Amino acid sequence: MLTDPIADMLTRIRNATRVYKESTDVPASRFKEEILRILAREGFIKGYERVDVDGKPYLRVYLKYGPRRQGPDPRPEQVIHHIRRISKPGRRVYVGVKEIPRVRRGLGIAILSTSKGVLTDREARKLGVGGELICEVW
Amino acid sequence: PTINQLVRKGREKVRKKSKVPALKGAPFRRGVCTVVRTVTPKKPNSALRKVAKVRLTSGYEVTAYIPGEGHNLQEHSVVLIRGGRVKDLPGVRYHIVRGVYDAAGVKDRKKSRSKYGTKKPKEA
Amino acid sequence: RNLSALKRHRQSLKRRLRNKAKKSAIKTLSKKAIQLAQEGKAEEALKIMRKAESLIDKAAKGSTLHKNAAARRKSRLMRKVRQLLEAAGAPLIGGGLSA
Amino acid sequence: PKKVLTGVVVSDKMQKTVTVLVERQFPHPLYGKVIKRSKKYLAHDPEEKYKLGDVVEIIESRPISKRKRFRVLRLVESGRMDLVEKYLIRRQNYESLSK
Amino acid sequence: MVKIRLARFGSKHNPHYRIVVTDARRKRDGKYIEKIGYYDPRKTTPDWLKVDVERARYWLSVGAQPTDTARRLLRQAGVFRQE
Amino acid sequence: GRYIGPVCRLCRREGVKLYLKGERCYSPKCAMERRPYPPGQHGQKRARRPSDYAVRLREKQKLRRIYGISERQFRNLFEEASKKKGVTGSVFLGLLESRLDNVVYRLGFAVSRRQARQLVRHGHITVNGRRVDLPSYRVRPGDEIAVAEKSRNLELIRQNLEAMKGRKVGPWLSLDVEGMKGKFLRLPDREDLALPVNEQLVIEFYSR
RNA sequence: GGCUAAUCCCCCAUGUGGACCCGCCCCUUGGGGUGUGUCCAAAGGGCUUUGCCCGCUUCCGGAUGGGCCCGCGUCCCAUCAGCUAGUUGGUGGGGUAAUGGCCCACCAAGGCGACGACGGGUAGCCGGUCUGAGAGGAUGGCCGGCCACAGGGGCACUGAGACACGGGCCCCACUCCUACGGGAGGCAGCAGUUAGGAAUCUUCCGCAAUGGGCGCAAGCCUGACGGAGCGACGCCGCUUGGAGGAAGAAGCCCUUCGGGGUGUAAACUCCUGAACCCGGGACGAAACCCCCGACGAGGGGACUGACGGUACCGGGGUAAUAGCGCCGGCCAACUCCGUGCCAGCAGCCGCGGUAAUACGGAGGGCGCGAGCGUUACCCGGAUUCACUGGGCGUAAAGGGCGUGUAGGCGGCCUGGGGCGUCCCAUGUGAAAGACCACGGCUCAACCGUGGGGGAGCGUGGGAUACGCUCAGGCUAGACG
RNA sequence: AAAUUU
Ligand SMILES: [K+]
Ligand SMILES: [K+]
Ligand SMILES: [K+]
Ligand SMILES: [K+]
Ligand SMILES: [K+]
Ligand SMILES: [K+]
Ligand SMILES: [K+]
Ligand SMILES: [K+]
Ligand SMILES: [K+]
Ligand SMILES: [K+]
Ligand SMILES: [Mg+2]
Ligand SMILES: [Mg+2]
Ligand SMILES: [Mg+2]
Ligand SMILES: [Mg+2]
Ligand SMILES: [Mg+2]
Ligand SMILES: [Mg+2]
Ligand SMILES: [Mg+2]
Ligand SMILES: [Mg+2]
Ligand SMILES: [Mg+2]
Ligand SMILES: [Mg+2]
Ligand SMILES: [Mg+2]
Ligand SMILES: [Mg+2]
Ligand SMILES: [Mg+2]
Ligand SMILES: [Mg+2]
Ligand SMILES: [Mg+2]
Ligand SMILES: [Mg+2]
Ligand SMILES: [Mg+2]
Ligand SMILES: [Mg+2]
Ligand SMILES: [Mg+2]
Ligand SMILES: [Mg+2]
Ligand SMILES: [Mg+2]
Ligand SMILES: [Mg+2]
Ligand SMILES: [Mg+2]
Ligand SMILES: [Mg+2]
Ligand SMILES: [Mg+2]
Ligand SMILES: [Mg+2]
Ligand SMILES: [Mg+2]
Ligand SMILES: [Mg+2]
Ligand SMILES: [Mg+2]
Ligand SMILES: [Mg+2]
Ligand SMILES: [Mg+2]
Ligand SMILES: [Mg+2]
Ligand SMILES: [Mg+2]
Ligand SMILES: [Mg+2]
Ligand SMILES: [Mg+2]
Ligand SMILES: [Mg+2]
Ligand SMILES: [Mg+2]
Ligand SMILES: [Mg+2]
Ligand SMILES: [Mg+2]
Ligand SMILES: [Mg+2]
Ligand SMILES: [Mg+2]
Ligand SMILES: [Mg+2]
Ligand SMILES: [Mg+2]
Ligand SMILES: [Mg+2]
Ligand SMILES: [Mg+2]
Ligand SMILES: [Mg+2]
Ligand SMILES: [Mg+2]
Ligand SMILES: [Mg+2]
Ligand SMILES: [Mg+2]
Ligand SMILES: [Mg+2]
Ligand SMILES: [Mg+2]
Ligand SMILES: [Mg+2]
Ligand SMILES: [Mg+2]
Ligand SMILES: [Mg+2]
Ligand SMILES: [Mg+2]
Ligand SMILES: [Mg+2]
Ligand SMILES: [Mg+2]
Ligand SMILES: [Mg+2]
Ligand SMILES: [Mg+2]
Ligand SMILES: [Mg+2]
Ligand SMILES: [Mg+2]
Ligand SMILES: [Mg+2]
Ligand SMILES: [Mg+2]
Ligand SMILES: [Mg+2]
Ligand SMILES: [Mg+2]
Ligand SMILES: [Mg+2]
Ligand SMILES: [Mg+2]
Ligand SMILES: [Mg+2]
Ligand SMILES: [Mg+2]
Ligand SMILES: [Mg+2]
Ligand SMILES: [Mg+2]
Ligand SMILES: [Mg+2]
Ligand SMILES: [Mg+2]
Ligand SMILES: [Mg+2]
Ligand SMILES: [Mg+2]
Ligand SMILES: [Mg+2]
Ligand SMILES: [Mg+2]
Ligand SMILES: [Mg+2]
Ligand SMILES: [Mg+2]
Ligand SMILES: [Mg+2]
Ligand SMILES: [Mg+2]
Ligand SMILES: [Mg+2]
Ligand SMILES: [Mg+2]
Ligand SMILES: [Mg+2]
Ligand SMILES: [Mg+2]
Ligand SMILES: [Mg+2]
Ligand SMILES: [Mg+2]
Ligand SMILES: [Mg+2]
Ligand SMILES: [Mg+2]
Ligand SMILES: [Mg+2]
Ligand SMILES: [Mg+2]
Ligand SMILES: [Zn+2]
Repeated sequence: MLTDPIADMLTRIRNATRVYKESTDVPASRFKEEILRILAREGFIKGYERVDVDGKPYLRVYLKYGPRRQGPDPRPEQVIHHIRRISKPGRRVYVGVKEIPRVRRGLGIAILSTSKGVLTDREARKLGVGGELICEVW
Repeated sequence: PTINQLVRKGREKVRKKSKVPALKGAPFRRGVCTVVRTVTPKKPNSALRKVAKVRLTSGYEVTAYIPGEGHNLQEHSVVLIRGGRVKDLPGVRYHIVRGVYDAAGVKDRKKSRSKYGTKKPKEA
Repeated sequence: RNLSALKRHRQSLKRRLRNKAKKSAIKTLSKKAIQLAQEGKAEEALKIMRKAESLIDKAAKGSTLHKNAAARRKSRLMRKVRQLLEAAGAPLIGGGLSA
Repeated sequence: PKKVLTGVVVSDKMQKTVTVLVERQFPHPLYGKVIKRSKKYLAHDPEEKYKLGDVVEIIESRPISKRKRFRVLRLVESGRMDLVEKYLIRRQNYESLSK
Repeated sequence: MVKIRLARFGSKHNPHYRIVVTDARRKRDGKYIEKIGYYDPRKTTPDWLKVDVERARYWLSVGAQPTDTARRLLRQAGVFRQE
Repeated sequence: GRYIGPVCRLCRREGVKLYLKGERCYSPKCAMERRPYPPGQHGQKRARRPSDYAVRLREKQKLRRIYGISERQFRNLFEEASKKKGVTGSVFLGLLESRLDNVVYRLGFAVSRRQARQLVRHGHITVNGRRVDLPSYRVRPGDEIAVAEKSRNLELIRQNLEAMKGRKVGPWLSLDVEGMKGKFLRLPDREDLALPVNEQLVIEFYSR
């Protein structure tokens, strides 16, 4: 089985974007869906949608890329340059509101799971609550 | 190692072995000479170095180097030793402090006097 | 060649003989009373327990048998006497023990 | 406020006494992992009311004896011998590593 | 008993006292119960003596005993003034 | 110690014309006008490409030897500035310019900074009325630096303030020549100073 | 052996009250109230003398100080894996101000341990300090808080309080007296001696200030303390001059023999005036006390300075200590001569065997400067024990393999709880230090005032995404 | 045989 479904989804997105795939299917779960909502809201993906594989429900994440570049290696710039899970099973990371990181001095995001839902770094700072530091994306 | 292993075993702090077993952590140690011999250096060099096996008040009896041009150190000479080794002399890890209790300062020394225990010369 | 605070020492000795005396009485009387409670003689037992309580409180007046340690001794004495008399009955003189 | 813990009765072999094992979770001071420690407390059961496996609350009390400084407040939930079995297995494993 | 006295806190030849409530048994520069004022004997600043009056009245009501110097400083600060 | 000794040898070694004697660094006798090469037997020889540490050390030594301040007080002032909020370099320059001896030099009371140091040390300078004999004294914005009334009859002060007629003073300073006094208006900006020193090189030198 | 006083001890009385047994009520562990019974108080002295002052006795409360108990945290070694007989618990006692197996009888067979018992080693702990970007590492000296100890060991007495540093008893070691029977002593109080050691001070001044003990007070005591002395041991401030002064003295060192360097450096010219010499000369010190008032509030008066004729102010006034390291690279600064794997240098790489910028000396230069170097030690660089922040095909490193215990970790959906997690309020976080601002010693070091902080823990309330738990459901994992 | 690879 999967020991960390959220990190598995993040790794699926990473490996899919690294080969410039169109979309990627992740085993569906409400937590993953609430995370993908933040992803699509911030613009790191074109969006997500529920689909069905042979018998089970999945989430198709439609990835996002930049324009094709010139010179050697015309592969476009990655929209998701870096996506890393932080609060892993076996070492869980909890942060207070004054302990929320500023990712890349504002250019990135940090997805938090707080008592008021799944938020971003600025969203949780504006709400004023902390929680489990799920991952960082920039 | 996994975080669980770090909680179980934990990192191991490294202790540094002292290069100068002049006990009590002293900067210097007083001793009395036993023999004042001449030892040949290792491969890259060749000379006649002046070494003395000093019996220390720390309970040790270790060989120590005699710097300077010339010295006056007999069998019963009482001298103070300090740290600092001589690389081209295996087994010698301590120096003699010239100018202390039996060891006159190097005579006719004018460039680096404080390091060899020679007082400032007289009138200009 | 020493200081005269040895006076204190002397005083302590006196006070020692003063305290050891009082306690030595109290304990003794206590035993006596308890014996008379074990053997059923109630009037005599209570008549002696009254004097034992009196000596306890009078020793509490000074530094010999001071604060509530004296109440501890009184409580244990009266409890033991009332318990031993209940093995026989008839609390005749009606002294320290309440009705 | 007097400290109140919650644990499992793992030893009723004493008279008027139980052994309440109490667990606690906390993040490691340096490695941040939520680690689980445990400690056994000798709790006072003056009526032999609680038996093995009972999950009970424990309250800080005036000392009853050496090593015995806690009373059993109330019964949280009745006997669940799974935790007692876990503790007994963890103890029995000690006989395998001697020499 | 508990006393109101002065504690020395300035440097050598530069004395600066804290008017302070503390047990008489503890040292004069030790852990005090409360700092109720400060006193500068050399009058270096325009404010060389300040005292919390209500706190001094409280500690006198509960039974603190000021030193003669402490009582003088408190009297100069109108702690005992009942006019 | 104040390094006391030859000065224009520093005019030579630093490669930039310094003004440590006051006059005679303006006259064709500074020995920098006629001997721009560094001192020593090997002064005229072809110099090798210096290391970065060489550049930073020489720049810091230039900035320090300009004011004649010992390494102890210099490092202390630098650390003090680095503790403060704001640009380390400009605050450091404002601190150095706030020294009483340097203020005396800037107000034209002395032709050189060392002459100003001797004037202060001998009690010929007053600050807000009170006599001060400390070159390391820090002048605050608003303080009136005056000449001692008992010293206003000396020949050197007469000469110096007789030459200051018509001369201008720094934008952060005012000068009353008749009363032989002046005021420290504000801390000088980096633009106000014409020092031939790169302060970032000194910051990087102490960054090591 | 004898005489005697008292705020010395005792008896009886008075019972505001309190103590105890028993009963009742409230409260909930021994908290509070009430009834009967019983038991328990006292000391006088001084006057400005029949009126106050210092006291005394019983009780309730405050305040301060402490005893005991509990959660959590506190080094290395698993080449220490089993430990425990008052051991674990009970009953009843003794003991203390008080719980307790603290101690003792009788009874039960328990208690602890890989979440590291037991054992060995090392070590007072902390506020802090050093370092570090931080996390962390190291450390616990000065000052402040708690602890323990007083030649080694043990014990009680007195007391509100001690198992009592300058109190007592005994054993041991040591020193001294000794009529040899027996006694005296205990600097890890101040200073000082000696020993050890690389190394750490005056057998000082003073009761003036602060604080402490006794006394109504006057006052007495105080090696606490306030000062001075010695030591560049540290930090900070300052001086050994300032300005003019040659296409450039001499000497010294190079040299293409033209010259170059030491260098405006010097001698000199003018000026200021460190040292010193005089005169004045402190703040720190106004209370206790006395007088008026009322021994209150308030007002007034008087005394008192170790430092010390010191600080500081005024006048006068002399150009008047510079040293230490380094110069091959790291690393800023180069030539000559001597030496010839010799003599030696060296933190690492390394240099010297004929022409050494590395040895030694000279000239010159660089770096600091009343200091400069060396050694020792700590942190740093060191991401080189890697939480932040590392690795294991061939560089040190995957166990020879499996089964599997504890442990660690846990697919999807709904609900309850709110342990982890998060939030708000509140308490705590002593002072000093650290940070910021202003201010006092001419600045600074130093110091004062004010401000700001802050992890952690307690309490009350709230949130439920995730981790947890309980209950139910699903089939993608697993098994059949 | 040792040191130096120029
Ligand atoms: K066993
Ligand atoms: K009654
Ligand atoms: K109390
Ligand atoms: K004592
Ligand atoms: K003069
Ligand atoms: K009065
Ligand atoms: K003068
Ligand atoms: K030779
Ligand atoms: K040389
Ligand atoms: K951390
Ligand atoms: Mg927290
Ligand atoms: Mg920032
Ligand atoms: Mg903005
Ligand atoms: Mg000899
Ligand atoms: Mg006496
Ligand atoms: Mg007496
Ligand atoms: Mg008898
Ligand atoms: Mg007693
Ligand atoms: Mg539990
Ligand atoms: Mg039982
Ligand atoms: Mg019991
Ligand atoms: Mg105390
Ligand atoms: Mg005032
Ligand atoms: Mg009043
Ligand atoms: Mg700055
Ligand atoms: Mg800064
Ligand atoms: Mg007689
Ligand atoms: Mg007679
Ligand atoms: Mg009496
Ligand atoms: Mg009554
Ligand atoms: Mg009576
Ligand atoms: Mg009487
Ligand atoms: Mg009368
Ligand atoms: Mg009296
Ligand atoms: Mg308490
Ligand atoms: Mg025991
Ligand atoms: Mg018992
Ligand atoms: Mg007692
Ligand atoms: Mg045990
Ligand atoms: Mg445990
Ligand atoms: Mg120890
Ligand atoms: Mg820092
Ligand atoms: Mg710091
Ligand atoms: Mg730190
Ligand atoms: Mg420590
Ligand atoms: Mg200490
Ligand atoms: Mg201390
Ligand atoms: Mg001793
Ligand atoms: Mg002893
Ligand atoms: Mg003894
Ligand atoms: Mg007493
Ligand atoms: Mg003791
Ligand atoms: Mg004793
Ligand atoms: Mg003594
Ligand atoms: Mg004796
Ligand atoms: Mg000696
Ligand atoms: Mg001393
Ligand atoms: Mg004296
Ligand atoms: Mg005094
Ligand atoms: Mg006094
Ligand atoms: Mg002192
Ligand atoms: Mg200095
Ligand atoms: Mg000159
Ligand atoms: Mg003159
Ligand atoms: Mg005065
Ligand atoms: Mg009167
Ligand atoms: Mg008055
Ligand atoms: Mg007096
Ligand atoms: Mg005097
Ligand atoms: Mg003068
Ligand atoms: Mg170089
Ligand atoms: Mg050398
Ligand atoms: Mg070294
Ligand atoms: Mg030759
Ligand atoms: Mg040569
Ligand atoms: Mg050379
Ligand atoms: Mg030289
Ligand atoms: Mg040094
Ligand atoms: Mg190191
Ligand atoms: Mg590290
Ligand atoms: Mg680092
Ligand atoms: Mg290492
Ligand atoms: Mg790691
Ligand atoms: Mg590695
Ligand atoms: Mg290998
Ligand atoms: Mg293998
Ligand atoms: Mg398990
Ligand atoms: Mg398992
Ligand atoms: Mg789950
Ligand atoms: Mg689980
Ligand atoms: Mg739920
Ligand atoms: Mg909660
Ligand atoms: Mg603080
Ligand atoms: Mg402060
Ligand atoms: Mg100031
Ligand atoms: Mg706060
Ligand atoms: Mg809460
Ligand atoms: Mg809810
Ligand atoms: Mg289920
Ligand atoms: Mg199948
Ligand atoms: Mg060779
Ligand atoms: Zn010049």
